[PDB]
Amino acid sequence: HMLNICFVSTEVAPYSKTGGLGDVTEGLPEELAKIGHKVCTVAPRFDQYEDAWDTEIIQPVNYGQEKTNVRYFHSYKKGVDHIWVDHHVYLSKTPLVNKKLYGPKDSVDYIDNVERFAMLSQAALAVPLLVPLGAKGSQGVMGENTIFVCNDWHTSLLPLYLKEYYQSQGIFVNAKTVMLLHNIAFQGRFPSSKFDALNLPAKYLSDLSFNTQFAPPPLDEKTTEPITSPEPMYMLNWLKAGFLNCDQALTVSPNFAHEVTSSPMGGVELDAVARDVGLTGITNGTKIETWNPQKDKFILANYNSRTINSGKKLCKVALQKECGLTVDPDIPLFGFIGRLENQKGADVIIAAMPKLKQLNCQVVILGIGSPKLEQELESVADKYPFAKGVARFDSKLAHFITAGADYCLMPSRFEPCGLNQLYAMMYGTIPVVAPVGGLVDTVPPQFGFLMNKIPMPKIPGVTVSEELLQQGVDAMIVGMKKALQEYGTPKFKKMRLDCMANDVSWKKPAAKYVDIFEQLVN
Ligand SMILES: C[C@H]1O[C@H](O[C@H]2[C@H](O)[C@@H](O)[C@@H](O[C@H]3[C@H](O)[C@@H](O)[C@H](O)O[C@@H]3CO)O[C@@H]2CO)[C@H](O)[C@@H](O)[C@@H]1N[C@H]1C=C(CO)[C@@H](O)[C@H](O)[C@H]1O
Ligand SMILES: Nc1ncnc2c1ncn2[C@@H]1O[C@H](COP(=O)(O)OP(=O)(O)O)[C@@H](O)[C@H]1O
Repeated sequence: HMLNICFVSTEVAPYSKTGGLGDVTEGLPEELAKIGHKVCTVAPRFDQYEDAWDTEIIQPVNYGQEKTNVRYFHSYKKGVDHIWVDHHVYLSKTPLVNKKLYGPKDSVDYIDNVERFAMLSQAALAVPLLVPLGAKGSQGVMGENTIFVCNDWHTSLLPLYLKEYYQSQGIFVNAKTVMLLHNIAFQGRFPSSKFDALNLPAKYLSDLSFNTQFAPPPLDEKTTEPITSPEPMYMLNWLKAGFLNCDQALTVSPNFAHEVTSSPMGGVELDAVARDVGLTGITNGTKIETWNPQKDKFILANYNSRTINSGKKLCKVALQKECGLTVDPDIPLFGFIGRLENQKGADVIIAAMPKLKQLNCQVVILGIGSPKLEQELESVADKYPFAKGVARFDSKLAHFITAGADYCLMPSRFEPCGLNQLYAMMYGTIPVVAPVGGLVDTVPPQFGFLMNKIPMPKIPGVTVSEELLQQGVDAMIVGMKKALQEYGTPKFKKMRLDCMANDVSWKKPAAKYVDIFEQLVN
């Protein structure tokens, strides 16, 4: 019958979000509540969310070696309890709303992320014991028969604290932990000198231990250059410890799970740990409410599969005009939306421009990240009239692109699942994607086209060489040409309808989570 599920993360859309993590922790818990399970999320109170009330509960926790208290705020929406951990170090980092969750600059992290996120894991464990759930806390607390779902490296110490602080005294004796991995590139690698700040005994030292040549940039809150080394140096790795201490490790697509366990490249050095522990993938779904052509509240014309020829053409012409491009619904249009970071291959699209004019297509690119990627992005229209770059976070334009574009272009170098392609398919927009991770799972040949592989930099941190960049360009264009060969044909029309008929909701994947959860507690 009824499961008790407590999701712990740094992000819960629409309150806090830097990407897909927030969308999953919004959508999956809502679907689980819909099925009838008791579900809550726990995350930091980064802003004074209007629908959240102070519960008046205070809980002592450690902020590094300092003893401190958190307060818990509580909101309730669509059958899900959202618990927010309140502390000066979460709220007062910036007056700006839903910005700078992980650091002040783009790639730069707060020095004190160790203390901040260790404190989150400690604070979350008390929630099932203390916070009354339901509409206005009428349902009482979740209790000890709880499954903690730890999302990504930020919460990966929770299983250690569960054992050390609770189960060692006979509390939560039957509670379970699930490590839900969204992205293996970030693992909570910290210097070993930060061990004392965790307030854990030495019995967990071996699980935390790690050797590598690739450290993140040093904890000085400005330096952006990662520390590569000729020698392999000793450090801590939170995600490793999380894998070794959880009851089960999951991730966000079967093919990504395969990649992680199959090689040091795919698992970013945690492949053997993932193999040892076992790692299963479940492809993300998505919510339909905000993203569907029938009810979309931003685009110029709503449509469904029957009226796609009318409404989508109008959206296309609207996108074209909005971007300063020649208005003509017969020119195939490619749209990119994503972080301007190595993972997503925005640098490949920009570098591909000289070769792209030959294809007789339009390209629209929307993203934020590196100052000089953003500067390059905005300059693209000058040299290339068929293309347009916009360096902003802009939901309205994202909606215009998803509806108006013929193709959704994702030249990712790695992609645990991806969300753009799911949205795109619901709008009848055809994905053209890199053959990596969950893009392989979500875009079979009936729905879209695969590129050749976009090659990674020879080592992390190292800016990709002009050599490998150009291989990516060629690899992307192979995929685009495959797609353009069918553009405008009866097969094109059919592929759009097949995309729109493709069910990408949380219904099926949520059911798979429930099966895994039921096995853990029985
Ligand atoms: C979009 C992405 O958001 C989250 O990733 C965070 C990192 O967790 C956080 O540490 C920070 O990363 C910086 C890092 O700390 C720093 O040392 C390094 O030099 O620069 C990094 C900045 O790029 O910020 C990022 C971005 O906000 C989540 O942890 C990720 O899971 C999430 N992406 C995932 C999520 C999903 C949803 O399931 C997948 O669909 C998607 O394929 C995958 O990319
Ligand atoms: N500049 C932007 N403006 C608006 N939305 C964006 C922008 N960049 C990314 N997004 C949205 O953020 C989400 C990113 O999710 P996903 O595709 O899983 O990539 P990530 O790896 O960043 O999580 C998508 O839903 C995408 O539509």
